[PDB]
Amino acid sequence: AYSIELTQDLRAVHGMDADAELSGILATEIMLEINREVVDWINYSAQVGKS
Amino acid sequence: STTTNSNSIGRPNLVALTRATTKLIYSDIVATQRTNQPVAAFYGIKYLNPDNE
Repeated sequence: AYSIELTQDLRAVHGMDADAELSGILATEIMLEINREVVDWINYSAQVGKS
Repeated sequence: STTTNSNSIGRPNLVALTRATTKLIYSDIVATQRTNQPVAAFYGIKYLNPDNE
């Protein structure tokens, strides 16, 4: 939910693509979380060692 | 006697359309230079005296 007045600002001042930056942080966030999930089902589901 | 009372008119001829809009003067009245960034800084540069006027 990025503003339509943002992209024009951010295309002009920073040259960055606005949209393609959010699609950058959403696509990365889900694949970071889905990846933080399985590592957290390994450490959740792992027996206690040295016992 | 068939007259124009019998005949029935199908459609009007469209003739002329009119949209009312002012002669618009923002082009002549004001000095315009496009801005490439959301904030626009006009310098103005003053040639002073030693008395600053």
